[PDB]
Amino acid sequence: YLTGILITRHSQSETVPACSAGHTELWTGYSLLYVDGNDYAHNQDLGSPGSCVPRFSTLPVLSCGQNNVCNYASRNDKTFWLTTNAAIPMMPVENIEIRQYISRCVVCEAPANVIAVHSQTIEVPDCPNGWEGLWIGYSFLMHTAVGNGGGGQALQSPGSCLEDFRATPFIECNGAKGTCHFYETMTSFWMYNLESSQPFERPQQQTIKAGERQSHVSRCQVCMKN
Amino acid sequence: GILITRHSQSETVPACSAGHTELWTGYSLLYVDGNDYAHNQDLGSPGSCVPRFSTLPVLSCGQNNVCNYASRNDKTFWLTTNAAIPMMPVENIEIRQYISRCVVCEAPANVIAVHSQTIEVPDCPNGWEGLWIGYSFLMHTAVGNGGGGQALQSPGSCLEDFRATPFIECNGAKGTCHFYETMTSFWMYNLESSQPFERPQQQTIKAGERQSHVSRCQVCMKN
Amino acid sequence: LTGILITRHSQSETVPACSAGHTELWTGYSLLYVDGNDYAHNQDLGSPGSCVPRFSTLPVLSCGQNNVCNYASRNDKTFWLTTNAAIPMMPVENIEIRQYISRCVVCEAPANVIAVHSQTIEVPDCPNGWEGLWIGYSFLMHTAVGNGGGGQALQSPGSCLEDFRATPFIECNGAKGTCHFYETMTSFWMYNLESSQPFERPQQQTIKAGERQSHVSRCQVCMKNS
Amino acid sequence: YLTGILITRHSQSETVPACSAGHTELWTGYSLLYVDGNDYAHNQDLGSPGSCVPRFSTLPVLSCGQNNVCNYASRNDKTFWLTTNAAIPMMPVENIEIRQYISRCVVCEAPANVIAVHSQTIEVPDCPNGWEGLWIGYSFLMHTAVGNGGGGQALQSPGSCLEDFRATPFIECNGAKGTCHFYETMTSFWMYNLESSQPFERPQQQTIKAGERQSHVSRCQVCMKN
Amino acid sequence: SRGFIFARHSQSVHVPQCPANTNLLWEGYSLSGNVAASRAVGQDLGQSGSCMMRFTTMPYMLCDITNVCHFAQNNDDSLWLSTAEPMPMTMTPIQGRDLMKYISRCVVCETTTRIIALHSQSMSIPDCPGGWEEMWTGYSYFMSTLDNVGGVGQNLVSPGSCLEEFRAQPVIECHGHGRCNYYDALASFWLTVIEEQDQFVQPRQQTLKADFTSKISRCTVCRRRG
Amino acid sequence: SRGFIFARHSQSVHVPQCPANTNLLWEGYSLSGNVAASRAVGQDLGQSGSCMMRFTTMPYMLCDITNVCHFAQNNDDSLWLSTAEPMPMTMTPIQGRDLMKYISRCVVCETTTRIIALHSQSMSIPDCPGGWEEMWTGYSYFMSTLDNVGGVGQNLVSPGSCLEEFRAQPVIECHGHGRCNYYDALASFWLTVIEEQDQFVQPRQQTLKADFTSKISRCTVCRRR
Ligand SMILES: [Ca+2]
Ligand SMILES: [Ca+2]
Ligand SMILES: [Cl-]
Ligand SMILES: [Cl-]
Ligand SMILES: [Cl-]
Ligand SMILES: [Cl-]
Repeated sequence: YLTGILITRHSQSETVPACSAGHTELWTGYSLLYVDGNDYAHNQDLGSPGSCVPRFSTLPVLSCGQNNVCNYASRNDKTFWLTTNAAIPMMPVENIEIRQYISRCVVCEAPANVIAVHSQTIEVPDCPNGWEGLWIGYSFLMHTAVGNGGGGQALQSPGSCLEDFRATPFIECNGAKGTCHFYETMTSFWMYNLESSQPFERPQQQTIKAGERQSHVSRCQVCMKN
Repeated sequence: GILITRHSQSETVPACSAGHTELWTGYSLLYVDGNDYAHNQDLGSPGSCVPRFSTLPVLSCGQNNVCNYASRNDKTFWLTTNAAIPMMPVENIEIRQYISRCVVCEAPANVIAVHSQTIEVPDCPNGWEGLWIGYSFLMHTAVGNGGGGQALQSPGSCLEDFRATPFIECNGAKGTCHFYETMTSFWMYNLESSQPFERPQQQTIKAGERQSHVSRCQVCMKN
Repeated sequence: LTGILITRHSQSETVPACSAGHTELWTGYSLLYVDGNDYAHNQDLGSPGSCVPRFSTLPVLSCGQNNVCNYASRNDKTFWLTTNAAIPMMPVENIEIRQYISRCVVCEAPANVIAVHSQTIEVPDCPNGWEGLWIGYSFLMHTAVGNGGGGQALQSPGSCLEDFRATPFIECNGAKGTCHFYETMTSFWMYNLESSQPFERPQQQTIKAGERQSHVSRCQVCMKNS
Repeated sequence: YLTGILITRHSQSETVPACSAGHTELWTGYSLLYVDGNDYAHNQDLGSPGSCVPRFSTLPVLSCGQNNVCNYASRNDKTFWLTTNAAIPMMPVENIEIRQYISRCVVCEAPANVIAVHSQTIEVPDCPNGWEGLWIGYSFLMHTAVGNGGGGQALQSPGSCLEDFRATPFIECNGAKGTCHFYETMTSFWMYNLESSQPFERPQQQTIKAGERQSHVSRCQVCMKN
Repeated sequence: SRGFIFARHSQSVHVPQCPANTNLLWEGYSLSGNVAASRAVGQDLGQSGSCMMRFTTMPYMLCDITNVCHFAQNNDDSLWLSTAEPMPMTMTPIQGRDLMKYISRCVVCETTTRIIALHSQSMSIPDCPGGWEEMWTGYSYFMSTLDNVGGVGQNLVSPGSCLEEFRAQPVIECHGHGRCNYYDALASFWLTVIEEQDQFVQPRQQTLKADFTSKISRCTVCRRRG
Repeated sequence: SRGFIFARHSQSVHVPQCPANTNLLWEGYSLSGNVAASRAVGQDLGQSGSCMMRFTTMPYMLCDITNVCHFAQNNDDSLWLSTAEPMPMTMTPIQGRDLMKYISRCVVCETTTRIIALHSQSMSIPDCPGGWEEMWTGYSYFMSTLDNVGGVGQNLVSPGSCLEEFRAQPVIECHGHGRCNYYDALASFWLTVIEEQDQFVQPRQQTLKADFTSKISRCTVCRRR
């Protein structure tokens, strides 16, 4: 009765994550957010195995065009990768220095289907009746970067639920130059905590700082059916 | 343990068919316009069904460990109903007559959506039985090129009720929802009167004849 | 006198005055660009169009096809040249906005007025027959979020601002009437090419704190003597 | 002596306008707003002679690319033209039928410079001391259409103020098809009437209906030095 | 059987066959995406949404708020996977029944397990994991981009990201006018070959031709057994 | 003298000359625009803003709100008018001092009157009206477009909309990496030839391989007397 479900988990750290109990490990790699080719942002869902690429590069793609010509690292494209918990540098990191800033991931095989549930409150949402829990975290929706840079996660996908909450969860890698850095044009979007409001109330402007941010972020849980 | 998502396109909450078990209900979310970027949700997937409603249910966080709520001009988009379009943005509680409801169910086998590109309802493949029928919903735009589209395999590309303006725009910071003239929808066309590989015969359709030019579709599940 | 118009921006809360025998025509507030229906329409900072007499967070009206108009009914925004005041922590509203809006003035000049750029740390000398009016820094382009923004004509005096600020403009939500700064705001200034050879590869540099002004190109606004 | 300034006026009607005062007529033509080539909107300022095209066409431009190849009416480009007061049709008009929908224009030579002043109130503003008035109308700022369609006029240009106020002042012409029509994605932006507000008050949401629209639009006057 | 379905594209005028142990539901034409209102929304080449039973250059219509619908009246586009048929030396857009030679064919096949796609990032064809059966092999197809409308992308785990034949121009653009052609801005992105030692080395610039697949990553789609 | 200035572009590696009754202020490199943060803002090729005294593939830098500035650290572009020099058959980006062969040169000239540009929309080079003096003639250049960043355009009355030599690819793209090249998405738009009888006929499709002057509009720039 095994159907062949594949799950993707991101450690958000320098260490490679491990598969859940009785899960067959398929491959490991690096967490890819999206590729900005020809000023168009194409994302890979963090809950899909496509977001876990085993071999890293600041430019893992090449472009082909008219007259049967293909080009690798011949223009001004960039790539975006999920970051770790390393300290944010003051200047773009170079070549091997990037390894401590790129998140690790793992793709495994699961027997039953896997979804993600969000509470939109400070409380952790419960899995549906009959479903077991895998891990918990914070509801991660969409993101925006430089230029047309952007993308988002499907709310039912495990990519919509990251373990750690990070104000700076991704990094921009200059493709042809091979350097990565964080920029102020980066913005992360999380589902909001709506416990102190009514479903049809007008939102009140609030500037949340330091430690108080974790209390305003929606919680989530990644579940599988038993 | 496969999950189907159905949208009522009305103020009523839809119910699961036959032995499909309810998991949760909520509101029909189309896409969010955060920082001048549109992130869409698969109308046929559980992600488009959010339990709690809000004109701005997201939080914007920057780099310097500071977040901002309702501090810019981001907006939200939801599947609307067949209610009457007002003259000004609706606010507070009366906006609920313009938000569709949804529900997530569990199905035994896989569920898909097939399109006919004709006025006829397409028949489900061999071994498949139909769940509901509707109209091929392809793309949508709100202003400029901001909008999105549906996967033609997902049930989200198949809506039961056809309206030229199937969604509503909610200003998040101001907490108001409204319709606008720049909103346009895109539906698959009825190709029964066309000649193959010929240039399309342009048509300006009005009133009740519009439904006759919309492609039909059916959401099927296997035994 | 032919009737040529020069426009000067104070970059402060004070209204500037015309130099020498230049006659005032009107004063106002420094307008950068308008974000109507997700489209950015810019005003030449060196032209009288960028100097508007009356201030408002939404001085425009949106009208459709079916003979119906809507005012403050969407999410359109306005952008103004800011001052050298301190950036707040939450959006300022109502009257406290006046400390964040630059002032401008339009004058009449006898001859033609231009702006010359040096691409170096040195102030460029006006050509033979020209006398300088003011000096400053080469202001090229600006973006607020994504690719929304604009740029200046390098001949217009708007490309030459006397005071250099990393975030020289402010964003005003029109419908709610609130103005604020954001981290995604970026400015673009011509670079200091004093240590370069004409066709070399650019030396990438991450400059911080007061040294940023040392890497900005200088410029001077010149007018010719008849 | 005459320096060589050129002014452009658009009739917004089926008849070709005549030059005001003692100004020498240079040429006449059709009112072009912008060209949408390769899904990019490039505008011609309505106060610039480039907005007055003598010979009309739904596609007056052609594109050239790699391998020294040029193409005319070979893709999906469109053009936008200023309209007249004709009745809105039920279907896109074809070929000769479009002439009754395209505004006419004229380009003249003026001895002194010409600008435009806006009052942002219901009252028509007076020209500055020493400048004479040419015509009056309603302040037209920017516009938005289908896709990336948009643009605007500089506030000092005479194009920033058209005589008639029209909710539908421009029309979209399918380039390769040779047909023009109006669409609901078209939106016009006019300067707002700020007589009932103070420079830092929050704008009040207003839904304006049939006939009430002309009262909320700013007035203007286009002036020249004598 | 649960009946997970997928799509297969021949990239030729001939209809492909369903692989082993899967049943054919229907055949059609390879649809890659649609460009309406200058926005390109793509179909996943692995799903049935990329296999339309009937072909047309304009498969959709627009409907506004006045309850009117326009079909092929304005300038919108469609995208289809293309065949290896060379465009004529006159390099004019293809119309009429000659379009049969340029539109790829497809099939939709149902199976009892799920289908994944693995990319090797090298010249070696990756093997299917334990318990998985090989269906077909190909080249890692990431996305395609157009000018000023964005682009259409593939999920790296979907079989649609694994095209059986490499093409510099795999997608052809069709207009509501009833014609199709390649246009210079049409680009195609593919995963490059990355050796394990090049993972954190600066990428080397290289312009290859079409036949030089040595820089294109290989991929393999796999179904599960029991 | 009032001193109205304009710019002239040779579209070659050699510096052009100022026309009659104009004085040379400075010479430089033909700047067409810049593409920062995926937004292409162009310079008017008739104004002095299109004539930079020094050339570089990245003439600007970004500065954020944390009071730091990055120069050539990310991926932004610049645009320059190009020469008729053929790109190498290897069709690889040009870097180093070989970029001299591909960047156009320019001059900025001051005169006592104003400069206009007339477009004929036909094969005939239009003459300027009474009281105007002819400086140079060329071909009607409307705009250039790039992929997903918009494009850069010229005002049809500015002399920048009148290039003395027609080019299918008049603009070259340079990156912060220090190289320039032509890229397939780079397109150029020109005013077409429209006969008086073709004004309201459906346009007929035509793909030109050669003999381009039959379809390209002619233009002329002139100063006043
Ligand atoms: Ca770019
Ligand atoms: Ca298009
Ligand atoms: Cl690159
Ligand atoms: Cl907001
Ligand atoms: Cl608004
Ligand atoms: Cl076309």
